[PDB]
Amino acid sequence: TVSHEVADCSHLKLTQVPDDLPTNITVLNLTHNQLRRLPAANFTRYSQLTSLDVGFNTISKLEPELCQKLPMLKVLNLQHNELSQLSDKTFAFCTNLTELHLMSNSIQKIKNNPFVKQKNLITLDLSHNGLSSTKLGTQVQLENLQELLLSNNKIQALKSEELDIFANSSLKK
RNA sequence: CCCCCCCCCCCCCCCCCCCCCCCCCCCCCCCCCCCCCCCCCCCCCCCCCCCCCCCCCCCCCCCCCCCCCCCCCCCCCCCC
Ligand SMILES: *[C@@H]1O[C@H](CO)[C@@H](O[C@@H]2O[C@H](CO)[C@@H](O)[C@H](O)[C@H]2NC(C)=O)[C@H](O)[C@H]1NC(C)=O
Ligand SMILES: *[C@@H]1O[C@H](CO)[C@@H](O)[C@H](O)[C@H]1NC(C)=O
Repeated sequence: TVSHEVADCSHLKLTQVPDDLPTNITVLNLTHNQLRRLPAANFTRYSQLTSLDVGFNTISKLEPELCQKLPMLKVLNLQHNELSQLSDKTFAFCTNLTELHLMSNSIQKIKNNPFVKQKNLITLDLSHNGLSSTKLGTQVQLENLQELLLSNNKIQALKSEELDIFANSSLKK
């Protein structure tokens, strides 16, 4: 796992997050591994991560406290996992996120408000899920959102109310 | 009891590209052989023509000699 300013762990057969890395590491790439979970305790040492690419692993669920240990996290990639369920507290503490990638997670539906808390989010990706609607919330949030990816889902119609949460959003894509 | 999503490794097949290796064809150059045409040099051959030399033949010319025939002239002697 060679790392001078960015840490990469691609195809390293890793099952748990390594605990021997420089403290000032800002980028942690853990793609194509066997990470079952991402406990917050394993990320206590890393308090300066900006981008955490954990996609192409076997994560089934996360914990909100993980975002507590990463106050400066900007890019969070959860591509190709099985996080089929989300909660309103899942992304509450991740208030400085810019990119949130959730492609190919077999998510079936969005319940109440998983993205209300974050306000600086720029792009939200939800492609290759089982979503049958564009409903992502109830109130108006995602003020600064510019890109919304909803490709390869089960959406069959577009309704005005389902998009009402983007009243103050200038969707560039 | 039953699905789906990731990881490594092993493959199979179809394309692309790069390697050596070889084949066939072609090009460039050189060499060799053969054929055709042409030039140059030297030694000759045959024929024709011109000239020259030697020898010979025939004819003719000039001169000379010999013989024959013919003519003229001189001496001398007889006959009637
Ligand atoms: C973390 O590393 C992975 C693997 O290198 C990156 O994912 C993809 O890697 C493949 C193979 O090198 C590339 O062909 C893709 O282009 C990469 N994806 C993208 C979106 O470029 C992954 O991007 C890395 N993550 C970060 C945050 O750098
Ligand atoms: C955000 O949306 C609300 C409700 O529509 C509106 O009152 C408010 O003016 C919007 N904000 C901006 C900056 O336009």
